[PDB]
Amino acid sequence: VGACVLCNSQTSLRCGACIRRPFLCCKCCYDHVISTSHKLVLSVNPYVCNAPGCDVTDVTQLYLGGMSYYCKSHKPPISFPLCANGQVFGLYKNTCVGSDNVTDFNAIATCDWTNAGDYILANTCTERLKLFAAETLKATEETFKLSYGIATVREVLSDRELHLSWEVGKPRPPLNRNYVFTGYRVTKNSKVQIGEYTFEKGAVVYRGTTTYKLNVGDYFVLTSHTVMPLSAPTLVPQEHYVRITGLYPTLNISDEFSSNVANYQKVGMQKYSTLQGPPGTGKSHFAIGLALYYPSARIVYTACSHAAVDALCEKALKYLPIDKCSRIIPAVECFDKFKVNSTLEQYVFCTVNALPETTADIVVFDEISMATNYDLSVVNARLRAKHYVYIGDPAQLPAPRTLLTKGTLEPEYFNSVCRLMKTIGPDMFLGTCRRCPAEIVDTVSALVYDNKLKAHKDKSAQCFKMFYKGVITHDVSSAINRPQIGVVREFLTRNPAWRKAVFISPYNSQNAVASKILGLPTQTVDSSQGSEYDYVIFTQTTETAHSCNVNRFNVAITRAKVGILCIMSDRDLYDKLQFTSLEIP
Ligand SMILES: CC(=O)N1CCC[C@](O)(C(=O)O)C1
Ligand SMILES: [Zn+2]
Ligand SMILES: [Zn+2]
Ligand SMILES: [Zn+2]
Repeated sequence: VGACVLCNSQTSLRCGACIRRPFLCCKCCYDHVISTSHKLVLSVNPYVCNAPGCDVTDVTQLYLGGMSYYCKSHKPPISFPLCANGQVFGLYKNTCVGSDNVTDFNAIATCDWTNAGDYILANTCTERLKLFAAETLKATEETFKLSYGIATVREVLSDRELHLSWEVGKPRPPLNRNYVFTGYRVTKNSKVQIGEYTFEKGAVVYRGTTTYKLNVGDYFVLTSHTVMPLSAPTLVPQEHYVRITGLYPTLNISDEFSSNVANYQKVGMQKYSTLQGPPGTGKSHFAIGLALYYPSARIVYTACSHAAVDALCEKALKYLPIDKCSRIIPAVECFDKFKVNSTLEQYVFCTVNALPETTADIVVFDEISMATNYDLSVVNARLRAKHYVYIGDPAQLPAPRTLLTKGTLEPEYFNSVCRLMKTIGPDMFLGTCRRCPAEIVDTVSALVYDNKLKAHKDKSAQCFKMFYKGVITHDVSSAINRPQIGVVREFLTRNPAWRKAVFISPYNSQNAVASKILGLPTQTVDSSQGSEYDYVIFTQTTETAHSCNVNRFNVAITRAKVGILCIMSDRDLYDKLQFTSLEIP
């Protein structure tokens, strides 16, 4: 028994073809089964024919005869059909309201999540369907990981290098950081974990969580977890107040945080607030400063990634009493300078998926572009707070969508929070970039921030752009542009100071080739998000939707503190770069 995800109507029916098995009311369960291929219906029991060796599960072909269920062929003389009168049969038959359209729930229940349209709907549908879609997608995501073949260590060529043998008649996952494996040792009568791992083409390179002397017969699977059901909404109901509520501002504040005093008062004057923090505008400075402005306030700092939480811990270590901070870790190497797993500490730093059930004066949820509606609901379900602050930049990168192939996902569709920030705008905006030379601020201000991002620094005069298509080669799941690496190699012979540069590209294989030929440290745009370097060399590599995604480009070129060389493929973004042009040698 439970609640009808379309009506709320109390019901004893869940669709058994739906991977989540959502409770549906007589009217909603019926309208669902007759308009789609879903025909298995679950109650206190499953509406299946209880006859001996009969394979009827379709609820439109089944009858209640006695207190058992039968098809047409096996039914007793006295029966009624399970599924007639525009309704399906269970408990609470007389309480049931229905819907004028069931169209959105059917599409959510039946899509394979390969089309952008599927994510657009999951983000514009009613709130209760946002949860259903968030669960349904995540389960589809964790199941798709099972479809991948096991990889087995056939030979240990060296340290940090292997020869893999792959399961037959199953696809092989891409070998990039977005696919984290889990090793396993071959025991008497089972298997035991041996750290998480990643792989990249050579034989294969492997960068594992822990070090070992792993040997033949050891194997690797992408560990998938149980997806729990969602109760709480993605955003609580908004409330605007006329005074600061439940929070007592400080009388003395330092000139370090004085620029955020207006913004921190806004935080106290509404239930939830969005802060768009572009690159190097001071998001974590803002987050920690909130603690100093409201000194007695209990604050849970949360983000999706360990990295994101740890960076909040680093900043907190510089400004807040260590004895008042705690890092929550579930029983990967993260921050270890606070007492571990102390829920009742004033300042609690913890990933979304590890949150305890607790209350707080303020909740800060950082790197919000990376959040899914699933994460949004979980936080609302674990944390009951006087105030909620969402910090991020919908102009930066989202959580990768492993199933998406048709269409681009626009930032207004990354999650409920990014949708608000792109439709009504963000409550607060950090308008001054401290990190990047002016040529780079001017470029991304126009490109994705509506000319509202201002440069601290001056022109560096060390921002260059070269238009060079070169030659694109493809391997199993990535792109390589060797002539673009060549152009960079020639550039470093004539400009050897740039040998301190980080190499960035949109492709892990480009990076692996660039690492051999150049010896620069390498990052995917996607791994570079939240890091800064004095000097950045960027090869676009292709003109795909992937290498031209304006959020990706935004992150690529805002990594640079001093200078950047951009070797471009796309005539569009090249022409948008407010950088010095260089001829091809
Ligand atoms: C769609 C696409 O081409 N991608 C996103 C996933 C990683 C990637 O395959 C790579 O790093 O090679 C690039
Ligand atoms: Zn269904
Ligand atoms: Zn219903
Ligand atoms: Zn039967």
